[PDB]
Amino acid sequence: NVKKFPEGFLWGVATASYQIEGSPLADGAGMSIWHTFSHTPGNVKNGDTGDVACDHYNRWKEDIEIIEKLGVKAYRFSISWPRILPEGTGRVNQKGLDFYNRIIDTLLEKGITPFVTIYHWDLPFALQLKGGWANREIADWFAEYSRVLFENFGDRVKNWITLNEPWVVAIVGHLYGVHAPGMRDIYVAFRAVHNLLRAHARAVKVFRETVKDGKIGIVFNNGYFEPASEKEEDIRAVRFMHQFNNYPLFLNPIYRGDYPELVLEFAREYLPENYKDDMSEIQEKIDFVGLNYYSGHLVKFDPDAKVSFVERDLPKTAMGWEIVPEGIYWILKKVKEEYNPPEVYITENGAAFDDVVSEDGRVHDQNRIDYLKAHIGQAWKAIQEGVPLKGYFVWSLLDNFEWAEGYSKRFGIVYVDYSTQKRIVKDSGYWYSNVVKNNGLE
Ligand SMILES: CCCCCCCC/N=C1\OC[C@@H]2[C@H](O)[C@H](O)[C@@H](O)[C@H](O)N12
Repeated sequence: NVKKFPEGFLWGVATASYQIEGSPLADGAGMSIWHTFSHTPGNVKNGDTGDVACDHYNRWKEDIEIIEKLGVKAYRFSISWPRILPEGTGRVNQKGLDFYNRIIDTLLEKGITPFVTIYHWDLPFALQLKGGWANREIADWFAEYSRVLFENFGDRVKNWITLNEPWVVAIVGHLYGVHAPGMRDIYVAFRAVHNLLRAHARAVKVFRETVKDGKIGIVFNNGYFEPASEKEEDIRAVRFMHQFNNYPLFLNPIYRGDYPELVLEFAREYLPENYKDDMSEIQEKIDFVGLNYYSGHLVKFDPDAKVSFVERDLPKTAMGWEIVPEGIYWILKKVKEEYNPPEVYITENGAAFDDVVSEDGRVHDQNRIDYLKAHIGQAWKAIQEGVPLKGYFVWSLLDNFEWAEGYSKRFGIVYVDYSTQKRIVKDSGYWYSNVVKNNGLE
């Protein structure tokens, strides 16, 4: 039962700016597309917005004290593009820079390693008005935004992530229309995919110029897809879902100079005519791949769709996502086998459960603990088999605004009572503190 990780393995927790900060317009900040999206009726459960969230914009110091109290060694957090550049490019908001400098300086005082996600979905509204990720010019808008971050924070932050989950940004935001900017156009969605890559690569190239002794990567969402049967088309359906939904959509471009074969077969018509002229730039060398993982999915070829998900009789979280720990093992083995990145991090893994504050005033969330434990164990197996996993980040430090689900879905290892903004460390929080102390499971 004992599973000790490698010396130096990095144990962390993650958040994203829009999800926890509140005060979205504080101190001259521009609107983001999530401000405008969640202020549109019908877009978010219960009409929830990130106006307040966890009030981290004012409670940042105390939230960091929670990380330090738990002994957690890394903090993955994102930067709000419009707090720094209210108009997307040009004028810099010094008070925005100031908010993150304090967080950065405090983290380092306490021996916590900052991982900064440059973009975790809160694009400036002003850039959305000029087409956002649909606009080829965003590769350069993003370059200028990245440079400003590297210049200001790069002396102290040495670990960077360009994009959180570009598949989600492109597809859930511009095809399914479930996330900002709330569009449903497949031609726009594959131009977003392509522009995300070009942006990512430009930022990495500016990074080599502006930051010394630092490492930069990119973070992908990933599902463990399994075939509903051993029928040939079901096995093919799984290949497509892995190539499309998982890291290959972007790493094939990055490591190989082109999109995956089944994605070209499906979507060549939706990509720009001469997209391949952009591939040699997109192959800008990266230092690590961040994989987020939450769930397993059974998949089948379905002519009325051409792939459908098929619900399994398996344990689920409060999202209805199936809990399939071996998935994080499969995806870790797979990424090495296919692309052999020199370094990998689990940049998100976690679970939403219907947490209860007990009469004792504690939050006993053994179910979240069970979820995290099973996944960490499977992660450990992947290391024993040669995967260079360098760290593990729990999603999330705090219960927060879960995008289109609003506040009703709680991912925290720390409970937030939104009537008072009071934090209560959950049992999972204490458990995770011990994992870090023991560098593993005992
Ligand atoms: C049933 C099919 C849908 C499966 C959805 C898979 C889970 C989605 N993943 C996440 O679940 C929670 C977490 C956060 O929303 C975070 O900001 C994102 O970076 C990341 O996407 N997060």
